[PDB]
Amino acid sequence: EVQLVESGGGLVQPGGSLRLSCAASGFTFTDYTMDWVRYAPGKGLEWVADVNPNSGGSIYNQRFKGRFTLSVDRSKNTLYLQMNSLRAEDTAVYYCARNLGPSFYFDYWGQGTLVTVSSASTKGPSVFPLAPGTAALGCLVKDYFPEPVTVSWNSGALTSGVHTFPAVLQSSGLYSLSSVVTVPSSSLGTQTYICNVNHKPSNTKVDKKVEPK
Amino acid sequence: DIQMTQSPSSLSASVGDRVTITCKASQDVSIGVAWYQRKPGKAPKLLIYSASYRYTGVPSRFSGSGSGTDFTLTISSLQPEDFATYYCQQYYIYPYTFGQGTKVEIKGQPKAAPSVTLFPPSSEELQANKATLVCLISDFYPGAVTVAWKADSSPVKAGVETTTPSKNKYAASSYLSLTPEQWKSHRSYSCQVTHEGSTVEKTVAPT
Repeated sequence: EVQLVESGGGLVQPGGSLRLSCAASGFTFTDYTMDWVRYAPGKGLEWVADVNPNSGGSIYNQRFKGRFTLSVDRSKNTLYLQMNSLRAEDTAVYYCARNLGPSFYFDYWGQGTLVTVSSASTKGPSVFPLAPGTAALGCLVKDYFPEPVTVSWNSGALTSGVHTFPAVLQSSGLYSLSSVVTVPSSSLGTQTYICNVNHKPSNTKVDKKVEPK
Repeated sequence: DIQMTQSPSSLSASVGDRVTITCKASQDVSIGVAWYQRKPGKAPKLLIYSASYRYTGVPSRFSGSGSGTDFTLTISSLQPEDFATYYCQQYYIYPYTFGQGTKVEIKGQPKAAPSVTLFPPSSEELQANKATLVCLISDFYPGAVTVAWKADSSPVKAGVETTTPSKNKYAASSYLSLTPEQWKSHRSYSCQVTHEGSTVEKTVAPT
């Protein structure tokens, strides 16, 4: 019933600005204070700011005062976070959230949106086949930025035996990942295996047929 | 300003166990403490508020206690869907600070060797005047592993890598970039993966 749908994440360079949206539904929007909370691997959770849409007042965490701005659009039941003067350290997944009433703990949460702040340029991936009882074959998804990519097999028809490994940041500031599917050795002559790599940040999809050696 | 310190940082546990996580506040925050469960890539999920009240729909095996500075989350009998990271949060006073999290990890098989899979450069990458060795690692336990790379039997590089749980086992990978002449001219290359008293080394050769 209560839903918070966020949008607006992406890559932005240091000093840039970005605005995030939280579309709310299933409750009287103005009856509750709302919040932003960010998450980063190895940095845990940080409350960012709240807005009382009844008083029109908002309050910011010390690190973000003077550079982040909340606002609301009642007609659309939508909450915004405007981020200015972003630094690399602001890289994080941003969530919108709601207070039950007067206390600042959070019952409903948005799905989250990744904001990456980096001076590094968007780069689409290089996709290489990893040529193969059962056989393991894969694709190497190499030298891309920023996260995420998604990998499917045979247009998403093949899900069993698939294992996509987490992306690994090289010291070149680029990411690489691999996805392996384990299939019957007997399949290798008759069945076609195509990995489907989607890199939304560069608006690039790459499909690569994996052939025996 | 108010610090929230959880402990342990992580723990390994098995289905059916009693888990007890600790949160200490740097000052008096009264009864104003919430607990959340966070799964990877997922929103935090509210469990406990007011230090000891179960939120709607939260299984009874979850319970909190404490007042002032000392708080406890307790899971009476750990269920399969309960491995996650649990965060305490004070909402007593601004800025509503969170604890750093406590990872609750599947115990698995702590003395198992790492499973290692090693793919050589493809002819496609070699033709793009480049080449990559791909070492994939699947472990029945949460701990970090060490990865060392070898050209023939000489070390190339070596680092410690943390694994992460997967959509179950824990996964990691490591990559070694080479010139095509490097790959063609050596008898072989090797990825060697060590966890505690176990090492697994996989070797590939230009063929």
